[PDB]
Amino acid sequence: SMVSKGEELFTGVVPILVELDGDVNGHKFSVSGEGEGDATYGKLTLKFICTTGKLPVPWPTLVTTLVQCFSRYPDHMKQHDFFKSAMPEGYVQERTIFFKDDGNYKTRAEVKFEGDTLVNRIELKGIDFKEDGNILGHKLEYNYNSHNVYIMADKQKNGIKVNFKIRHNIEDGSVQLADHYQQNTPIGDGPVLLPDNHYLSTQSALSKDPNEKRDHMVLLEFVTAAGI
Amino acid sequence: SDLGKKLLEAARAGQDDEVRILMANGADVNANDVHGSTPLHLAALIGHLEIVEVLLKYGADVNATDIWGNTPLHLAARDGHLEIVEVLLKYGADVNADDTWGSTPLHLAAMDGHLEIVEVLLKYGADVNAQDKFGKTAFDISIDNGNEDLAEILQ
Ligand SMILES: [Br-]
Repeated sequence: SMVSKGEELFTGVVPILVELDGDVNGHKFSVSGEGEGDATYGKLTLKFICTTGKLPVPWPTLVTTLVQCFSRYPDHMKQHDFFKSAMPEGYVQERTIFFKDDGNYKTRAEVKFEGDTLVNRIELKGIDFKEDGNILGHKLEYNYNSHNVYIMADKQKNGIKVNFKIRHNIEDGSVQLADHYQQNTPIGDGPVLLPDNHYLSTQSALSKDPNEKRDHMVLLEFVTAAGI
Repeated sequence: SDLGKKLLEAARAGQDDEVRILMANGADVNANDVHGSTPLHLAALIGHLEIVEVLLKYGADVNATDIWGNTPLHLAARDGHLEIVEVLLKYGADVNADDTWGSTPLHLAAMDGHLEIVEVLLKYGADVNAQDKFGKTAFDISIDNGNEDLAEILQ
């Protein structure tokens, strides 16, 4: 029913660009990604490349870091889509991700429109990772589970928060938890509707391009909102 | 393909005249993108009935499935496109197709509150006792959402 200024920008297929500057236990790296999203369908099609050489962490550990404005919201919930309604000037997304029995990532990102393209620019810092362990030791399977996340208004900070657990599969049948603590704030300074609490449901498929020499990840996703 | 990519885009963009041009110049009606989305998925998604019909006439697979388990009927039911639901069913859509979460078109239509679509799905043999993988039937969903009108016809 409602169509905000920012929602108008997602009626079609939208080109995406992702740039990430990373540092984990002192290992510098960069990732760039390209593709598109279709928020009416609820899909993402992205390819990411490590431009520095070999990725010092598993690709699956980066998926949550590397644009929830491409979620499909039902008609009756359009007024609750903070992410699209923050556009074009966009939002800051901040996370701390704790890998159990291992180190942590801290991320700061800006998601906004630059011309006609939706751009996610990320800074990432990792620390206290065991050289032995599942991350630096690259013992994660190259796959990804379906996860629901509970989106919560945070009045005091004029944004939203999300606290969720990702289960990463390990080679030998076990699982590595990553506890995500997420905070999102508009970049604009105007009045803003904070959403009622609801859920995003994400499905993800990871693959490789047959013709790509560089360390890369092809990521397809399908995302829908529910729970109002 | 190539002519296939042009067709996927024109379908999604709702450019009806372009679609007709591509079709008569021999474009692959069953082209798909990397998600397995076909032009028929895309025209059903946006609710372009004339395009849905053209594509069916030229041999579109009514039961093409994306990698997420969505058929065009899933997308039409979810988005509330009644005449498109009707035509897909008439021309052989599987009314009880399950996506990845075990959701049939009846589940999606119930979740989004689309009464007339639910009535038509039931007419075509939609299973009121089919459970998704949270163990929910469409009826259970309508009760969760507090929808008297759906609950009454889904019981
Ligand atoms: Br488009």
